[PDB]
Amino acid sequence: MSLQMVTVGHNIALIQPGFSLMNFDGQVFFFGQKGWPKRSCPTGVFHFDIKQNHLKLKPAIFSKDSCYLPPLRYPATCSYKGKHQYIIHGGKTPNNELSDKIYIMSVACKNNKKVTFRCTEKDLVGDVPEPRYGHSIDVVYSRGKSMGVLFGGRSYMPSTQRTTEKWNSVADCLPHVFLIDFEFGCATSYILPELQDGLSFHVSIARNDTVYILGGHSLASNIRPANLYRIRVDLPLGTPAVNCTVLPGGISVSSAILTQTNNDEFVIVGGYQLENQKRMVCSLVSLGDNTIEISEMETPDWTSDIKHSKIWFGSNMGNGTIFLGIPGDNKQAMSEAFYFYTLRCS
Amino acid sequence: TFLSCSQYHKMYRTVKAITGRQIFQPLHALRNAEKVLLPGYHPFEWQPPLKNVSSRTDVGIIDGLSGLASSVDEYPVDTIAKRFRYDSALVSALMDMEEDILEGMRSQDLDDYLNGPFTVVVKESCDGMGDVSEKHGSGPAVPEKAVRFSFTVMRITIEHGSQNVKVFEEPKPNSELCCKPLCLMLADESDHETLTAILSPLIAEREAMKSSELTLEMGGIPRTFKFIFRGTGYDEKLVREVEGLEASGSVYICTLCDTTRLEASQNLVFHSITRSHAENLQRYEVWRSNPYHESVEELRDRVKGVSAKPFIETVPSIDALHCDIGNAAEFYKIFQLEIGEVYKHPNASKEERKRWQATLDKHLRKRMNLKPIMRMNG
Ligand SMILES: [Mg+2]
Ligand SMILES: [Zn+2]
Repeated sequence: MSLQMVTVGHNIALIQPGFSLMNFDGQVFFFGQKGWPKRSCPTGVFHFDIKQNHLKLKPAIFSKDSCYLPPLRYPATCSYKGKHQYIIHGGKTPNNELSDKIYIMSVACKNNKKVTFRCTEKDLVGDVPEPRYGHSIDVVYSRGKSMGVLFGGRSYMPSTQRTTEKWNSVADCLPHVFLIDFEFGCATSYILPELQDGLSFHVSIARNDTVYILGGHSLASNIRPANLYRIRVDLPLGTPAVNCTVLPGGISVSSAILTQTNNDEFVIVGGYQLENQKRMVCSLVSLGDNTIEISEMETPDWTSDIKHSKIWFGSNMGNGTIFLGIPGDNKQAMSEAFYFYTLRCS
Repeated sequence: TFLSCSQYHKMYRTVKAITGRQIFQPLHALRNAEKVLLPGYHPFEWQPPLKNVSSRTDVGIIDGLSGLASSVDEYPVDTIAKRFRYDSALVSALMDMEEDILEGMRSQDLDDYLNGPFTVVVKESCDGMGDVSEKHGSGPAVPEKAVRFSFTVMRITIEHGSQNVKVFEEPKPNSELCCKPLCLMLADESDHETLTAILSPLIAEREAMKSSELTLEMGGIPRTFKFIFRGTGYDEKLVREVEGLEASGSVYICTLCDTTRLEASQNLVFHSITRSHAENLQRYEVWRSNPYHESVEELRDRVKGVSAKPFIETVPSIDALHCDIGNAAEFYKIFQLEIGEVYKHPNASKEERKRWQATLDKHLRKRMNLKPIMRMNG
């Protein structure tokens, strides 16, 4: 709850709305640059080191047996610890396309202040989901086994009913739940009667047996559902079992950022309350055994640049730190076009 | 003459009052005359259904974003893109050049009634406009860079049985009066994502029209039309970006051959064109997949510098200006090296070479009376 301005280096143009901040042993890695990889960083990943309120962007190379991936502007990342690695699905190709390939990003070597990734791809079989962005995927454990839970977001129109004047028009995907097994790349869709319409730009929180869906925006009605979801899942030896329940206590928030403050206790930051005005209130979620309670913070004061702007973005840095970005105001005509701040969660 | 509506009406009423007769035309007549020429007026059809393309034939200017996602929870973008439809623009251009092609086919000793198909070779071009800001003062507020996307019908050919004959050829292909614009937007040329999002519908329409058959009723009888597109109106800065290659830092310099900068200095003339769109897509797929599990340097020199995915089939070309300025820039240093007597001096100094340059410049200005300058031109 303490605002702090951060100065940027020379390669500031590589930051675009919808980046990715991965965490490995406390070290933060920036992914999802702007444009295409140049001659300096042929991969696209950087060390997001910050010293004396000044961030640097040192490139990171891949392994000899790795696979180079294009940057994504709205991917779906989940912390899969089963060593430590991440799983990226979805995204948006810089050529305004949607990829539906799973990228397994892991650290294979780290010595002499140099890291080395072993990014590989994995295909999907069975009930494969259509390419989409804005979705969120999590991993749940049951009976000692792990399984990936993914809730769809939005995507382009189907190729059959796609025209020229709506070549870029998108729509919310079908409200289905997909279970992806990373051991064999097997995907299985599940239909739930309580799901009414699609949802995009929501918050996904799970504690080892149930994924919580908070906030989000629906394009079909151009509103934000104020009802949270409780998806109790279980993986028996035979056929899987998934159940969903509706509970009061939702928050009309969209494009919010989620991070961890303490054990089984997270915090929601300001996203977008309405389509026109700016959201400033923030809430905190505290988990226990099966119940869940939400609460607010002590209204941390912001600067004049944040209150006078209209849009922003950002993500979390893993160790209870929110790194957000404010676009430069064209009225001043003397700015780097992207201001950046940090919040000490504590 | 760049005449506004108010001033034109003033001139019209003044001439009508001072002469008595109505020699000029009113404003509504001019509006009708300009609407009868805008795209989306004359009917047409296509033999294939042209999937993913609407069949409505009375549309003109449209938003170039083609159903954008300008919501607040989406990637921000501040551009104003206005465009015509490709088939509508082609039909409008054909209805415009109807009289010209009729006169041409009459002069070519052909019958007034003759169906197609008319092989229409069209040139494609795209280039920015630099600065278009109109801020008088208040300091340099914004650069406000603009960009356009236009086409130009290059030639029209028809056959009588088996023998072909060029029925229409443009007198000035690379001129300003033959630039038919498709789209106009305010975006930087280096801005890749917005440019791709704006140009994807046009590329889709072009690749869908590549294998279609237009049918028109311009000369009172049904006429069939084919099309052949050639994207040769791209400069080096854009052909090194839309094709997937590196912009300027790659060792590979030839946009047609895979010869490195080091091998180019040794092999001068013996080369061949070994680049195309399909092979570029294949090389990008190999770069992305990397099935051989090799190092970064060897993979880079195996993909020949391809790092980005191409999405526009381009046909690169050069002009005489760059060739002659390059030859002259080389011959200038050749003259410097031959006047400095370096073949006997293995290692010279930079100051000695500057003295050589100054002496050569003075000698040239005294004998040939020429003004030397580092800024080179044509
Ligand atoms: Mg140019
Ligand atoms: Zn060459």
